[PDB]
Amino acid sequence: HFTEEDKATITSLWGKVNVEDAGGETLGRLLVVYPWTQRFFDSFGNLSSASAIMGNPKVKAHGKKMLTSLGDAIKHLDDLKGTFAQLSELHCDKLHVDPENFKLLGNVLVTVLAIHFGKEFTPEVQASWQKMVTGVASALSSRYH
Amino acid sequence: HFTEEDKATITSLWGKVNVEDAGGETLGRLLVVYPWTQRFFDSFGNLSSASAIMGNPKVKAHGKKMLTSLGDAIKHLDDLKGTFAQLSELHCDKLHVDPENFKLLGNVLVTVLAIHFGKEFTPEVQASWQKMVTGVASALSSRYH
Amino acid sequence: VLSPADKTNVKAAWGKVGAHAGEYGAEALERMFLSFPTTKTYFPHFDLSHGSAQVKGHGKKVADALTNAVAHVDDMPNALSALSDLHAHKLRVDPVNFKLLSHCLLVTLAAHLPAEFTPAVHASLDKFLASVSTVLTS
Amino acid sequence: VLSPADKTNVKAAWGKVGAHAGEYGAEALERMFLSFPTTKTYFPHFDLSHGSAQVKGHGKKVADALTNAVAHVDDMPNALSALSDLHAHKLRVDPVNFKLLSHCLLVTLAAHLPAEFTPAVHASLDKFLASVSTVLTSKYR
Ligand code: HEM
Ligand code: HEM
Ligand code: HEM
Ligand code: HEM
Repeated sequence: HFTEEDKATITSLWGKVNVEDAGGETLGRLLVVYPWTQRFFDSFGNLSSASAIMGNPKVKAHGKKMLTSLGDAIKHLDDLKGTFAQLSELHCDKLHVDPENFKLLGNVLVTVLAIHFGKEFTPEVQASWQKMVTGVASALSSRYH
Repeated sequence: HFTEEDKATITSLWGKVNVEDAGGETLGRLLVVYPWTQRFFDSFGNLSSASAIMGNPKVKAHGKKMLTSLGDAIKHLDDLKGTFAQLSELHCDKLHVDPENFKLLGNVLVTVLAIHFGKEFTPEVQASWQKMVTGVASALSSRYH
Repeated sequence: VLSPADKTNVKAAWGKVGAHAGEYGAEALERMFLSFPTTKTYFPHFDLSHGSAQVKGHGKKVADALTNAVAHVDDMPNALSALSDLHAHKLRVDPVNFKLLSHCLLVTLAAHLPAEFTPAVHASLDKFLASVSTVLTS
Repeated sequence: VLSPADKTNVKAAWGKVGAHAGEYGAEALERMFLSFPTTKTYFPHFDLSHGSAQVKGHGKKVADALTNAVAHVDDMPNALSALSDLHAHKLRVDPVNFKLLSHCLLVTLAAHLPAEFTPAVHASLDKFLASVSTVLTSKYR
């Protein structure tokens, strides 16, 4: 249920987003704010504090990879489930990530968009992005069911 | 994505359930165990205690109606989303029931099934019903997206 | 438990809010009402429309309690001990919806203080809002 | 965070568990592993099949901790302190998982003690398990 305005708002803001910077910032903040999530990223090296996590090149690279696959979905908002079908099998079967973590990461992303857009990130614009976040988390949980 | 085995287990166990009694027990326990849900049923009268709640004639009637629509959905486990479409609009658009509450209710139903079936409700049998809970909650939360 | 840098960050961040704490409290509520309509059912006797004076007034109360809590990070369960009985026992608020308001407050702060909303401060603010939440639930 | 009726319900219900505390803890784990497979990753080198001696051994430790918590319902932060550090800092258990284990324990109790598991006792056991969970995640917080 992406409304016409939802689609329009989400497409506009994503155009203005620097994916590499939002991605690294997003994954990094997930790791700092929600420490248990570091269990899935043991091989990335030192994740002991805000300073270590945010300057970590592997965290930067990987968040950029996260965020770009999200950008794929924005081109095709009506079939989020399809787009994320293989990443679902990945995060579920291989990585064993609990689905609640998908909502946590999406909420961190919303706060990173807020930082970037400031007063442009109105309560209405945020409501559209919360829908996107919910939709994405849903699509990633799909191979859990 | 239920497995066939899950569908068998859900269908077989549901056939031995008295929908009336499990329905009232389920809604009663939800209201007692999670008192914030009582806010959605302002019209129901005396919910001041476990005793009053479990004995409240409106609570029983309502629990019956709720679990009856679950039984009707059990006939088409491949299409829960389509079945609960109208109910999803009702709970979300009209009542503004938090989707997390949908899981709570399913979890309470699971315990009520455990009370009724005893050791027939094996860990394996429970796993199938948890999928059912997840599937119902998701079909009902659909109109949040 | 909150580290010394956590208390320092929370107090720093709340100082950067300046005279807009009431305003930011109201915006967080309004954000929560748009993104999560289920929270509106806790406010049956409120006008919740955009620009509402009741929302504006309630935001100042929330911001005041938060300001009060920041002042007493060391013995928070006590400073909010009064509020704890009202939300948990009387209003009966889902311990889950405290996360929604916490998210919306952080989004509001991010949107208004981008320079101040560093990762460290974000983690400190999140632990702070979680501790507040647990106090209002436990 | 409990009440006199609560404390009484918990103690009565937990005392009906009796000689089977360990067994119920192992069954609760097994229910969690099967219903919520992601929780298996916390036990990489355990035998997680049914009747596993490692799970039996472990269900016994959980139940002991619960038994101790019941014996100190009023000072739970003190009683479960080392477990708190263990689950948060060392094992880094996702908070979500505590809710899942709690549900599985309630199911086990429901399945074994149908008559004891009244709505009021069910409410008490839930608040008790929520409290235990809160303490176990306090290092996050
Ligand atoms: C919006 C939510 C998410 C999106 C779009 C997403 C997307 C991705 C993508 C595109 C990859 C690359 C995989 C490949 O190229 O083969 C990946 C890998 C990975 N994801 Fe995510 N993910 C999400 C949520 C999460 C969360 C919340 C966690 C952990 C709590 C997580 C854990 C991982 C890990 C550990 C890897 C790589 C494992 C390795 O280094 O080999 N994901 N994800
Ligand atoms: C498995 C999940 C659920 C199912 C299958 C279900 C089913 C139903 C059904 C069939 C109705 C009847 C409406 C009508 O007759 O027109 C109803 C109404 C209602 N439901 Fe649910 N429900 C579920 C979960 C919940 C939950 C968790 C709540 C939490 C508060 C809730 C709150 C309500 C309320 C307040 C009504 C009002 C009906 C009246 O006042 O007559 N429902 N539901
Ligand atoms: C950091 C979190 C929160 C803080 C600091 C907070 C603070 C407050 C304050 C200061 C009041 C006014 C008390 C008075 O002066 O009478 C209040 C009342 C109230 N709050 Fe909250 N609150 C928080 C979270 C929430 C959440 C998440 C909800 C619902 C989703 C909520 C719902 C309510 C309701 C329904 C009232 C009573 C409204 C009335 O009768 O006028 N609160 N809270
Ligand atoms: C819900 C209440 C829980 C209680 C009372 C509890 C209690 C315990 C106890 C007593 C131990 C043994 C600690 C020792 O060595 O002294 C332990 C270890 C452990 N627990 Fe828990 N626990 C709980 C929840 C969980 C959950 C939800 C998970 C994960 C889903 C979990 C995963 C583990 C792991 C991986 C170990 C170490 C096992 C090993 O490798 O030896 N626990 N817990």
